[PDB]
Amino acid sequence: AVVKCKPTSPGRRHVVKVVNPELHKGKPFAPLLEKNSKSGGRNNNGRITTRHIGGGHKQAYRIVDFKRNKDGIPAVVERLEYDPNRSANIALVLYKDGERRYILAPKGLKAGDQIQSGVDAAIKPGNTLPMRNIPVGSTVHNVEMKPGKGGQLARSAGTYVQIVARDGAYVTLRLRSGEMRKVEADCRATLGEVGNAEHMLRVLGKAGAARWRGVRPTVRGTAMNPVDHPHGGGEGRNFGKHPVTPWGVQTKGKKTRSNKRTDKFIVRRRS
Amino acid sequence: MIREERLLKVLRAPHVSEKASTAMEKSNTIVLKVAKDATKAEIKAAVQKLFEVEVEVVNTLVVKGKVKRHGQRIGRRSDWKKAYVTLKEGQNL
Amino acid sequence: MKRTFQPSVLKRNRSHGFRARMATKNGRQVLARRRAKGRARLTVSK
RNA sequence: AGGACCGAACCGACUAAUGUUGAAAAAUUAGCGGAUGACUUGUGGCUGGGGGUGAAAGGCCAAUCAAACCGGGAGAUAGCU
RNA sequence: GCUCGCCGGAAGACCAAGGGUUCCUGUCCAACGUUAAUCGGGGCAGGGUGAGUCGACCCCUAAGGCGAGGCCGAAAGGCGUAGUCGAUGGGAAACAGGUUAAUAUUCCUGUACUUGGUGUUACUGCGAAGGGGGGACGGAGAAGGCUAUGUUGGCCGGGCGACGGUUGUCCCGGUUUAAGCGUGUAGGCUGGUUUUCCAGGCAAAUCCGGAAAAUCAAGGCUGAGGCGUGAUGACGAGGCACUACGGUGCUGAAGCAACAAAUGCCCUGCUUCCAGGAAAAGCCUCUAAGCAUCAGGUAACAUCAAAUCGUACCCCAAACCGACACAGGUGGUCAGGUAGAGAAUACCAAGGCGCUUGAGAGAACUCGGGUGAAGGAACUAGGCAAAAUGGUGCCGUAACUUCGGGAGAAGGCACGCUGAUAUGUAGGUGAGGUCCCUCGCGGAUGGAGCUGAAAUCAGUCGAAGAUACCAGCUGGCUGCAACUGUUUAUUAAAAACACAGCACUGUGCAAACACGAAAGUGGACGUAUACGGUGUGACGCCUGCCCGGUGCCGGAAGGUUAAUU
Ligand SMILES: [Mg+2]
Ligand SMILES: [Mg+2]
Ligand SMILES: [Mg+2]
Ligand SMILES: [Mg+2]
Ligand SMILES: [Mg+2]
Ligand SMILES: [Mg+2]
Ligand SMILES: [Mg+2]
Ligand SMILES: [Mg+2]
Ligand SMILES: [Mg+2]
Ligand SMILES: [Mg+2]
Ligand SMILES: [Mg+2]
Ligand SMILES: [Mg+2]
Ligand SMILES: [Mg+2]
Ligand SMILES: [Mg+2]
Ligand SMILES: [Mg+2]
Ligand SMILES: [Mg+2]
Ligand SMILES: [Mg+2]
Ligand SMILES: [Mg+2]
Ligand SMILES: [Mg+2]
Ligand SMILES: [Mg+2]
Ligand SMILES: [Mg+2]
Ligand SMILES: [Mg+2]
Ligand SMILES: [Mg+2]
Ligand SMILES: [Mg+2]
Ligand SMILES: [Mg+2]
Ligand SMILES: [Mg+2]
Ligand SMILES: [Mg+2]
Ligand SMILES: [Mg+2]
Ligand SMILES: [Mg+2]
Ligand SMILES: [Mg+2]
Ligand SMILES: [Mg+2]
Ligand SMILES: [Mg+2]
Ligand SMILES: [Mg+2]
Ligand SMILES: [Mg+2]
Ligand SMILES: [Mg+2]
Ligand SMILES: [Mg+2]
Ligand SMILES: [Mg+2]
Ligand SMILES: [Mg+2]
Ligand SMILES: [Mg+2]
Ligand SMILES: [Mg+2]
Ligand SMILES: [Mg+2]
Ligand SMILES: [Mg+2]
Ligand SMILES: [Mg+2]
Ligand SMILES: [Mg+2]
Ligand SMILES: [Mg+2]
Ligand SMILES: [Mg+2]
Ligand SMILES: [Mg+2]
Ligand SMILES: [Mg+2]
Ligand SMILES: [Mg+2]
Ligand SMILES: [Mg+2]
Ligand SMILES: [Mg+2]
Ligand SMILES: [Mg+2]
Ligand SMILES: [Mg+2]
Repeated sequence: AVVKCKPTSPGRRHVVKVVNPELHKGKPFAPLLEKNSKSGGRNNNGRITTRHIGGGHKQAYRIVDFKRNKDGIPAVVERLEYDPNRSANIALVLYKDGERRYILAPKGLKAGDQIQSGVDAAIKPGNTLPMRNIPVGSTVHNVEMKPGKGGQLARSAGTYVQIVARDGAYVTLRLRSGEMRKVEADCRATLGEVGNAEHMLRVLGKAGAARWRGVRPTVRGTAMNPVDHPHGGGEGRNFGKHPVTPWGVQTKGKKTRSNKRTDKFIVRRRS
Repeated sequence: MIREERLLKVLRAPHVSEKASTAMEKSNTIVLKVAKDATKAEIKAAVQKLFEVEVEVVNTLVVKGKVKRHGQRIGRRSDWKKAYVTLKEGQNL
Repeated sequence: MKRTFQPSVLKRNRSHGFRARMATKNGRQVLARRRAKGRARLTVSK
């Protein structure tokens, strides 16, 4: 649910939090955890290559099964869990042979639900089928781009794609951005939407809450000296120039895609 | 075991001081200067063989040499090893 | 006031010690220059 | 509960006086701000000079910074003293 | 040596880092020491650091480093796989007393413990570079049970007071004891056992995971503290003997209880929240290949081993970083009494110091303070500085407001001591006794003893009872910035930066973008409810017109137009 905090301090006045009572309260399932230490946005040269990254809470990586290739064996949802690594929630499922896995939690999924994958799976949320077995017009998530590679599109909270058309070896998809794309009809998809659609209603409320997520402050280009940014300089507040990135590339409207390999699969750009 | 040549080389001198005399007269302990590289076992065996006494235990420490001034020229004495050899309470070296 | 030299034997050895000089070509040229000049203390180790 | 409140340790540095060949190449005394946090601190590590890093002051990068330090080109050039 | 003064959450005692002989003894006083020096962290000589259990070394890993082959690069080299290093983290084991001029958990006495080797005996399915379990983990909060520790009483030894009193409800001192071993308590977690089966755990598995029956309903694990032993021991006030007057030798009483109580322990617990909280080995278990009356494994006994290196001393400091015997800086641990909320503050204990120039005098003036007639901001750029306010309990409190605030608004009243209520109350703690039971560190009852606020009434002293130290000045109007934060180390702390929020825009994943001749890496083990850039800057009401100029986006008929030919 979406809960507004009471203004007992100036840092709580504008906080809006989303609380799910049915998320698990205990510890995560240990065999499916790994460490991931932080980078600070630094690469193997040690230089900052992405600005504004650093700090935040310690996190443990949960191994999520994006491939869903355990065909023919039904599974049962045991519990929903909080995942610090992504915006969606994950579900712990238990197969009849006794193996446990994490999957992205689709909307409406709850403990005790039946899921399975394969060509013969029923058309109901949480089931994974090759997209040539999924009716046209269906809403799916966790979509593969190359068969067997694992889901890559529509993975964050609340998103989905719609199967618009099917023409032989390809299906046409409408992506959240509005782009129309073709993928092989053998790529897998999971029925339904990614849950946790309220994620975008949260309001952080204070600076520290952004620092808790590993985001460091952004300094505006106009606030610097000309040696530091193309926008820098001036006696008082002066701009007088076309907006650019810190490396001098126009930043309001100029297009940057240049990939002639994959141009064939874009039916229509997002507009 | 340890050859006789090694044993003939490990022991250097007996250490003479007030603390050494007190050690002998109160707790039946010999204080010796030994080779820097002599281990406890070598010292034990050497005292058993050359002095013909049965020993109980050996305790060792390394003494660091003092930095001295020999007329405006700086020098340093060498480190050496000191062993406290506890005889077996009836030996009377 | 905190001053600039804050001693640490481990950091001293890892930064300027003999094995650090010997691990790169430029460090070995440092050693070669110091030997050519005739330095008594070749690095910080001694 | 809380980037909540008062307040020591701890971290700062707003005012005044002193000091200014100082006790000190930035402090002392009396007050002063934060004090469960975007906090503070030890140990180790990484980022190298037109480069780093910067909640941005051209700040900081060993008492050095609108381009560190050391050596070399090098006895640069000096219609100037 | 006797007095005086100072610190006592340090100016005491330890550890780590750093230093390296500064430690102790004898001797010397030239130079060093801001003066003298018989003294010294100074000179010279000698002495001094003792470990199976403490640390390192060692086994194991983090960030990161190096990196066989490899990929890439004019060369030099860059990155990285298998590996191998790397603690600030995980991994076996010792305590009390005594002793030196100087070391001691290391030496001595007493009492313990750990790991491994070898041998004997008895029984026996052992085996990993593989599987599973475990190790193994956040913030805050709340108690309950305890201990360290303290206070009082009892007991023991001593005393009877330089000046009125002091055989008593009097004074002084002591009243200590460890690890280990046994017990398994307050309390925390978890149903247990047997059988059968299985697409899982790269193969196998009797292990783990899953499924189905039967049966029992109590088993298991963890666990401070107490108690017993350790200990008929040690220590012990003091006394008696040597003293060569520094200290040595001998002997040795009591050694209990109640109450209070941690920030320490149970507790890696419990409750709760979101920002969702290392790794690997040691350890336990399962098998594979293999071995197969061997090897190997388990247990008991005996025996052997546990090497090497550090160990002195300083360590909020005269020994470390500041050129100095320098008002500076320096991580962790310990933490007594009275008052106090307290680790603030005041006075003290243990312990340690009087800061390495003194002696006089008692001018101006400077510095740091005390008091001040009448006036009370007239000072000044400006109430700068100073003065003032200051505690607890209760009463009471405006506009405005985002309904939380404003607010400790403002303002006011009480406050010491003594007696009674009540020879010490409400409360807390809790012995004996009594009664039960699955008998124990049990349950119920029981209230001796100990401890003990707050209030009311009456009295009483002073000018004054929050008496010292300590400890908000308050109110009104207005600019700016929402707010907590950040910043010019060393003349600027702000209205500057950031910020939550808003908008635009790029980006379909081998993403855009960034570092990189490249290989790669970050973005991200993320996937448009995501990520980057740019501007604005909570919230409320809002955000009007202009596309001519410059930029960007789209178009591609025409004109112009490169290499090429
Ligand atoms: Mg950003
Ligand atoms: Mg922003
Ligand atoms: Mg500026
Ligand atoms: Mg520019
Ligand atoms: Mg202007
Ligand atoms: Mg203009
Ligand atoms: Mg011994
Ligand atoms: Mg030793
Ligand atoms: Mg606060
Ligand atoms: Mg600062
Ligand atoms: Mg200032
Ligand atoms: Mg101050
Ligand atoms: Mg405040
Ligand atoms: Mg405060
Ligand atoms: Mg400027
Ligand atoms: Mg500087
Ligand atoms: Mg230049
Ligand atoms: Mg030239
Ligand atoms: Mg010249
Ligand atoms: Mg000396
Ligand atoms: Mg001395
Ligand atoms: Mg003289
Ligand atoms: Mg002198
Ligand atoms: Mg001396
Ligand atoms: Mg590594
Ligand atoms: Mg490499
Ligand atoms: Mg190679
Ligand atoms: Mg290793
Ligand atoms: Mg360590
Ligand atoms: Mg000592
Ligand atoms: Mg007690
Ligand atoms: Mg010592
Ligand atoms: Mg001095
Ligand atoms: Mg000093
Ligand atoms: Mg500090
Ligand atoms: Mg104090
Ligand atoms: Mg005077
Ligand atoms: Mg004056
Ligand atoms: Mg006054
Ligand atoms: Mg007077
Ligand atoms: Mg007056
Ligand atoms: Mg008056
Ligand atoms: Mg007046
Ligand atoms: Mg005036
Ligand atoms: Mg005037
Ligand atoms: Mg003032
Ligand atoms: Mg005042
Ligand atoms: Mg005005
Ligand atoms: Mg502000
Ligand atoms: Mg400044
Ligand atoms: Mg990539
Ligand atoms: Mg602005
Ligand atoms: Mg407008």
